Amino acid sequence: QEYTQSPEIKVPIPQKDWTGPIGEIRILKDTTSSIARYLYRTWYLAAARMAAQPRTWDPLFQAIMRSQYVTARGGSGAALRESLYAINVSLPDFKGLPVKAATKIFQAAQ
Amino acid sequence: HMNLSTTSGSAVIEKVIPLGVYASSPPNQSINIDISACDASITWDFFLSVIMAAI
Amino acid sequence: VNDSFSPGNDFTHMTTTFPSGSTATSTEHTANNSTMMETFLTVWGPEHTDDPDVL
Amino acid sequence: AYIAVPAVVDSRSSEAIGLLESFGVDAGADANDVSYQDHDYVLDQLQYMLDGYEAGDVIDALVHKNWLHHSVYCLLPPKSQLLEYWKSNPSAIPDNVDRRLRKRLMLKKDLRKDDEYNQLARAFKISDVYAPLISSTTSPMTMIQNLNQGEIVYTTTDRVIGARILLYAPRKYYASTLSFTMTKCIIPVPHSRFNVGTFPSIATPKCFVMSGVDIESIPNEFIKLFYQRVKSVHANILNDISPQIVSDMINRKRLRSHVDVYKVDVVDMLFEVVDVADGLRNVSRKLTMHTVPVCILEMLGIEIADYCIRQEDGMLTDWFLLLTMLSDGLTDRRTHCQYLINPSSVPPDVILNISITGFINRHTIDVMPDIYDFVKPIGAVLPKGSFKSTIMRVLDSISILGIQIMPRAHVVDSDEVGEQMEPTFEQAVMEIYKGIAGVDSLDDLIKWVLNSDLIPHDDRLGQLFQAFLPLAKDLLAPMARKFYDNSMSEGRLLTFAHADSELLNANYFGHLLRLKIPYITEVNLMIRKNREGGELFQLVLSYLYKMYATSAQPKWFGSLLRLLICPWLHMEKLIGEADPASTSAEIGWHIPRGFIPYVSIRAPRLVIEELMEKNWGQYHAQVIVTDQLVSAKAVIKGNHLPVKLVSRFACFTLTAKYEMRLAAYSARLAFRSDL
Amino acid sequence: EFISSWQNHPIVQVSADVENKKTAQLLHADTPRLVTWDAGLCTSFKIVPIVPAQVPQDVLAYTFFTSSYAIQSPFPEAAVSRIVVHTRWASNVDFDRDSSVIMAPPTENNIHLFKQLLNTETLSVRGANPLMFRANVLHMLLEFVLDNLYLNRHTGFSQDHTPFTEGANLRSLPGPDAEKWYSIMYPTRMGTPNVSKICNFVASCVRNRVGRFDRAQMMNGAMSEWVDVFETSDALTVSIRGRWMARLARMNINPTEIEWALTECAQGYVTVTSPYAPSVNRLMPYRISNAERQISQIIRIMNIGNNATVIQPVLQDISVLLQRISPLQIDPTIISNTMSTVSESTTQTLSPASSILGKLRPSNSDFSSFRVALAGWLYNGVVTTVIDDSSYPKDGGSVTSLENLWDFFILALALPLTTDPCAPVKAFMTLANMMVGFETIPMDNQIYTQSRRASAFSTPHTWPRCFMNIQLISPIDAPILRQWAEIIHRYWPNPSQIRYGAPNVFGSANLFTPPEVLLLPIDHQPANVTTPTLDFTNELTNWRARVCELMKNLVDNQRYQPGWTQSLVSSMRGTLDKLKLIKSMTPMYLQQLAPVELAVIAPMLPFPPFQVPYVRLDRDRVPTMVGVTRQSRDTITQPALSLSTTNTTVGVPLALDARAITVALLSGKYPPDLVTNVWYADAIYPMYADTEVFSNLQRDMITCEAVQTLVTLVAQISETQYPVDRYLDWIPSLRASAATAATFAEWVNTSMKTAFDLSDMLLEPLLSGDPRMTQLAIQYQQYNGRTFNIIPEMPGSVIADCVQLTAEVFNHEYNLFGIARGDIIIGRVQSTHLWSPLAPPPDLVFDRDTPGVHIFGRDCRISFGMNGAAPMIRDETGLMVPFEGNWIFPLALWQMNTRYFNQQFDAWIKTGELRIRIEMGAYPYMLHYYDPRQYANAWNLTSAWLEEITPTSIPSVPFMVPISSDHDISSAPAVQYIISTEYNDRSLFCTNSSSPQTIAGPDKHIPVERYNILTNPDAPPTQIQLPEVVDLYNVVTRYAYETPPITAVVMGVP
Amino acid sequence: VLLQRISPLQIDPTIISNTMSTVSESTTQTLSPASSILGKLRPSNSDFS
Repeated sequence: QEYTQSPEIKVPIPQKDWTGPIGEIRILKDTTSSIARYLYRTWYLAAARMAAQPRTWDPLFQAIMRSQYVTARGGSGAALRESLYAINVSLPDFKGLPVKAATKIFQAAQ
Repeated sequence: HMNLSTTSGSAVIEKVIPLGVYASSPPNQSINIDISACDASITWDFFLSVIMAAI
Repeated sequence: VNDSFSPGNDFTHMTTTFPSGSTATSTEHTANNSTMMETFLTVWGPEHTDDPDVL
Repeated sequence: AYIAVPAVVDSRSSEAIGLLESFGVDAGADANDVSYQDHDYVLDQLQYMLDGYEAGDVIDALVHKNWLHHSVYCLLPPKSQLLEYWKSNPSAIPDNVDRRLRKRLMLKKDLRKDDEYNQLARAFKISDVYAPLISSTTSPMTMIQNLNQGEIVYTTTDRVIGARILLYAPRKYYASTLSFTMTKCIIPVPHSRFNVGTFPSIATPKCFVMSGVDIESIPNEFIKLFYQRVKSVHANILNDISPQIVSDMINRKRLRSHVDVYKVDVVDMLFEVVDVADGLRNVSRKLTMHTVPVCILEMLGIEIADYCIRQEDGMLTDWFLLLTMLSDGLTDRRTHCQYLINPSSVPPDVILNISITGFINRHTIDVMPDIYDFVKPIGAVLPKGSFKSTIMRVLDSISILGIQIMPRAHVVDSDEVGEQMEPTFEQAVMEIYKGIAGVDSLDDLIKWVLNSDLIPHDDRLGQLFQAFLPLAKDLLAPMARKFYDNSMSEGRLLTFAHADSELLNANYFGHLLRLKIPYITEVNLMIRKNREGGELFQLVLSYLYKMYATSAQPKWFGSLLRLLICPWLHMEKLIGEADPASTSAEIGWHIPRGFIPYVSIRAPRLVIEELMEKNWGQYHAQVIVTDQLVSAKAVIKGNHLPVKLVSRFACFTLTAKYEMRLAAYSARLAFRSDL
Repeated sequence: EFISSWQNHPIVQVSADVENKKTAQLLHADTPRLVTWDAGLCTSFKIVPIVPAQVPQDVLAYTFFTSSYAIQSPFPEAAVSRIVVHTRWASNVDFDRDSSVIMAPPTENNIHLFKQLLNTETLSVRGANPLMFRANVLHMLLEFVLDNLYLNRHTGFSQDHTPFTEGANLRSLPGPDAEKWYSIMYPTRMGTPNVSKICNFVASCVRNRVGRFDRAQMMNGAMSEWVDVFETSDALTVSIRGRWMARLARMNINPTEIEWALTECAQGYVTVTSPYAPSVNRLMPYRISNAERQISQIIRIMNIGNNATVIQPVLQDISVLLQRISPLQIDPTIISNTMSTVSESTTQTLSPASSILGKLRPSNSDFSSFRVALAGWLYNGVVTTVIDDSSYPKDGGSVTSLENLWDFFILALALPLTTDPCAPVKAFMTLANMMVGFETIPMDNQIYTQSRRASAFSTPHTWPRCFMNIQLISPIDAPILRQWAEIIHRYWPNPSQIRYGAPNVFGSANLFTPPEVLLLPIDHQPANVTTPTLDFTNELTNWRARVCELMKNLVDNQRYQPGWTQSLVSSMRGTLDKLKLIKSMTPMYLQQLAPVELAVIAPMLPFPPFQVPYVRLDRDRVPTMVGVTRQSRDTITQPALSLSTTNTTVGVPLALDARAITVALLSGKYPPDLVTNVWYADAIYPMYADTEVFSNLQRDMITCEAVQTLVTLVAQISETQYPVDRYLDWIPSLRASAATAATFAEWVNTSMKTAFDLSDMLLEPLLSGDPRMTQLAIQYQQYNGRTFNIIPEMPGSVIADCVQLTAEVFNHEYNLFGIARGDIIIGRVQSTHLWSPLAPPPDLVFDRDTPGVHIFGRDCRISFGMNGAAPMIRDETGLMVPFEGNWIFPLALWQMNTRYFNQQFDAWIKTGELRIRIEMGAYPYMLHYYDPRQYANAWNLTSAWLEEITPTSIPSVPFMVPISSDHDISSAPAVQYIISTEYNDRSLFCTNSSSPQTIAGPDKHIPVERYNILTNPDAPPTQIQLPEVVDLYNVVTRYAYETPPITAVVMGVP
Repeated sequence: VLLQRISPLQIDPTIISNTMSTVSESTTQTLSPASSILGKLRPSNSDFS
């Protein structure tokens, strides 16, 4: 009941307003009649201002960002295990550890 | 840097009582806006496409 | 989905709903909220209404 | 003589496969004249370098590499670790080392608190002993120069490029990464007349770069970047030779195992539209059609000649239509723009006679879509008026090894979901004229919405879309959900759709594809008869579907067809005369007391015998069996089967019909079928 | 219902979108491909058979013709032969220009060649609008030249071992087959057994002009430098390739010059060597002119206008290079160590050392801002570096605040390193804003008062009078402010200059400065030792000392001291002393070493420096505007008269952080034992192995060539201000407008980009304006009103000259290109004579001066006949005439009244006695050959042409022509309807070439004039007859020059 | 409507966008005259009644 709804876009962006793909994404023209221009400009300027920051490149800052998501709660590491087993790479089992394997800490250790 | 954003937890103390009392006190008035099913509304068709390209 | 209360109701669902357990959800929700409110206040409203008091 | 080609080259694999023959080079009889270099390690080293530096300077430095001169890197441990390694086995100390340091190092005594050894230790520098040192700060250009001049290049870092890296000390002292691919054991080739490599070079004027493959169409992306940068910087000083020139060079004086089935050779075809209405000729346009596999060209015999591409009735011929579907599009040669063929005979721009001229670009590609990671159903999005019935007929009329790929019963059109509803969607949407204000009929609704030139006014269309969206959102979606659910339960099928939005809203499960064809589809809607609400109504409905569809790039339709057909005929070329019992196999779910097939396999005996020892039982499902002429249904609990379990080798059926031989059980699949 | 109009959806071929890859283009640009070699024949015309021969026949036995013996022949053996244009129909190239021009034999339709550019509204597939023939022909000629731009290659020879020649040397062509080429190349080699036309022509030629006849053998056992040969070719392509080779030869340079230029550019820190021995004639075209450099620089400046994001990454790259090659580095703990020894009391609430450390916050990344500030010195013309507003105090601050004192100190040290000309005024107003209320000074108005933010004084007009005249500041009321003003006037740094580059090879791109000169906002004093030690004799050190002593005076002032504790005063004085005596090497580095690094870096920058003079405190000379022009005004023709009012300003400000600059200035150190010569010899060596500048020179040359070609071509269809000659005014054309000019320019741009293999922008900066009046100039202005402007001189264009030469040749050889000239006559002629309709007898043609003709024009009215009377039409004289006689019609009249005129006139044309002369000027034609022994009528073809004429296009004009015969034949009646008004049959080559003679039909022998070299025994071997006649046998020069890379010949000592 | 239908003039707002060439004239300072004038003009709107 919660995951079966979808938005109803009464006025969608015209298809003749996106360029050819870059990577796999597309570029929205500047002549578009849609109001998405202002959202595009806001996000673009914010991204540029973020990129132009010395603290952004501080390796300690990067370490903080990387350690942020690591948590002692579950992270659905099972599907990770079947995926990595399918691509046939092998992870350490950590047999004999008296800790649960359903933690992102355990995932990071693997 | 570009809005009046707020962050708070489940604790009542962490909220901003002054803002609420200022809004409620006459002759000031307040309008309450809530987005229904924001997660469902956020999709690739409009948002994810525009924001991902922009970033 | 692995429902313990219902034996056999175990399956997989394909959905487009934005994740809730991520580390940004509320953050970009606030961002888009503010951006779209500003867009309405500055562009859409003045070019869809004509009442002088509303303007 | 070094020759560079735009593909990865290896000593053994490129020798086994006809790489030069794949590019178009004539046979060289004895192969002692040519020798292939190996550049895969160079490529992964390039990726590692790109991780640290910028692409441009690394590429520019690697341009100046002489591939005909041998040299290697010697990796040294850190300073301290080198000191302990010299303290042990003291024969390793070179003569350049200081006399006091050498004598103190022979102390064979604990030297931590002597402090003379310690002040010497601060005084020591590796550059004093070894002159050429990269030191992890050296520019790539300096790396390449020191590699070109000399034989041993000492380094203290592993982020280098150009040659193999050999350890200097036992692995214990090195604390770096275990990059054994480039790092060999601590303890410890002539060139032929022609040497074939990947990366072009400008070190000596005997180097050549092979043309004939357009720099756009290079499959490998890193090689694409390298070739782009080289051609953009050093355009005027590169020697370009045609494949014919290469063949002549190879044969001037003399002339007077497991094989992958997912690699095909494609060509670009050049042709011209000709009007022969009178006895005279009139050349109208010059077209190039891209990415045409050579095997279908050989099958349906095409030579440099004149052809008519229409039948007596007035529709396109089946062979021409199939070729266009297989290709990746048509481009106008004068104005470099995509060309869309007019399917009808309406006088403006009718193609009736074509003249083939030649083929220019020849290279090898991989038909693997690269997203078909797990075996799942396929859902393709294709707009209205795309010759769906004709494509279905042609696909159903194909059978190679008695397999009959793509039976019509294994595909579902985009209209069954609409037809299931008691008021079907088309006549359901024919009452929007009731909802809309000022319009009293479907006919004058069409007249209002469409222009005199049969083009929809944007404002009117938007209103009509406003009215249309609710019905498409709240009626079609649940029925579509039910249909896709019970179809998935019944078996794996191919599902056509008009928009990806309906699949996304119906929560379709399986791989999803967007496809398009190089035709003006709306002309078909206008021309064909037997319409429920009229050709104009169908046109408006197609416009509504295009608005409903989201923003995404539709791939060319031939991408699916190449994977669908080419591997089967390629494997037929190999095992056509083999014994079917030994070369046939099948996999399916097994129930103890039954065997319901899942995937059909064709392969050589060797490939079959390695596929024999696989742990299919790691996957589980539930089966319900009913009693019809006998019917069964399967639901997979867990993950799906990874495609590379079947591996690049062996050709497999892509769709299945769960139907036992003409109650609820838990089944584990097994490789029951065999010789 | 058969709408047939929805299919007519046009597709635009040129799209415009927002452009951010201008940064990528400025950082790196594609290099045009100039050197391409050809190993085939140097010809663009070929002879094709039209009607097969008559072998066997009932008159002459089959044992006569050589085709019966299978003897290969130089020319086709057929009844009719014609010349057709086919570029590179016999060639072996290594790179393909893809600008080919192929035509079909005249018996086929070629209408598609004249409907390429602006026929987007022509519904039919067999018709074209006659009003764009000139544009289509111009584009076709440009394609011809671009396709024929190649170089000839010397392949190899072998001696003849047969008595057909006197042992001549014959060239060998590289390809799958060679028997056909060996017979096509040398017509004179064939034997002459019989009396056929071909054999007669061969026997009427000389015997000693075939194969090679001159060589340049400069060494033993090596390829000849060049050779001269007799072979089949054409004068047009020979001349074009000769001009191309001459243009490249003017660009060739030799390794010694490269060595000298590299050494002089590297300033003696890098040494390179060149060989000294005989060599093999290398070709290394890299030298261009200062005019081309200046034009390219102006175009780049036009591209980068007012947009910071386009120029910032360039400064980032320069900063990266400076960081890589510089010896200066940050000291981690110098400030903390020097401040950890100031004497203080622990019972005070304020700590100057703690406060200053907290305000400073040193970091290693702070040096990036310092390096980009250094890089900004080279581009003050377009980029102005300023201090960001966030560095100033939020409310202006107060002198009672130690924090505000530290902010003032930081800003005072940071300001003098920026290129903003208002920096002194801002520095003064910072202290003024802080000391408001405490001390007062007289301002100018009530707007820019003493409380205005110091960052708002950004224009020369805002300089206060009290700043310029110190006497206004009261020595008693504002002693500190007067002292600060005096310090600013007598201690601000003095600009200087340095020399850079080697313009012998690279030229000079300087615009507003003398060549080879860089300006610097600080004084430069060359160092005299290679082992530097600490030194305090620097202007920056003096500046720091003066600031510190000023702050000491402020603290010791008797109106300020009583508000502070004694301990705080002592601590502040000690802190100021330590800051004054800190041991920083940055001020000395900036005076002795940074200019040298800038000078050695400048010559190899993708964007050459663009500078305007630095003024210290002279307000009258402050630059206030820099502008460029690309158009012209109403009737102004001279750029010096329209530059003032047809220019757009350029320039942008870029903000920096004062804290980072101050930290960099305070914390700098050298390596422990530094020897400058060794360090720089090590550092600079890798950088000097690049050739991107050599590529950029070629790119600039191509850019200038393209600009001149564009203006030359546009002048042909529009009205421009440049002198130019015209040759294609007889071809009809429409009244062009700005949209037409833009479309034509877009087509030219696309064609040249395709020809030279370029994917980035070219001429699009100039395509945003009306291209009918283009020009290039730049200027800048001072405060006092004086202006200095630069108008570069335009160099020539070999491509434009070749295009004009091709037009001159076309003016006489239009027939070979499928175009006819003149007008046509429609009327019934029935006879058995065998004259050709392309060369009609004179008596059939009538013109405006012929008595009795009726000339019709704009005002035509038709009156119907009644009761047996005949219908009449109104002449321009005013008389009404019946439907008979000779009429003269402009094409547009019939075009605009097609259906009515057809219906009223076709019957009288077919059967009556009406003859009409249609005035057309130029048109494409079609041929239909008919056997002369049977009945033949052309009414079907003529009626089809007349009925498919439409008000927006016409089809090709059809002609009916008989077939020549070599023996007696009977005669049959024939009916003709269309003839031309003049001779239009120059495409014929020969008739019945295998037969001794032509008894009946048109007769034409092999043209001897086209083979003047072989048929005139006393003519120089190198004579051409352009533009009247194109020769088919000439002398060709073939080269074997080498094109090695720079590093293959010039090697630097490691 | 009749004048709009019979006039040869065509109103193409891409001219202004091409001339300005500004997604963002600068990304550092808040004020950008080119972006401001483009936003005020709104060339994308296609109603010229």
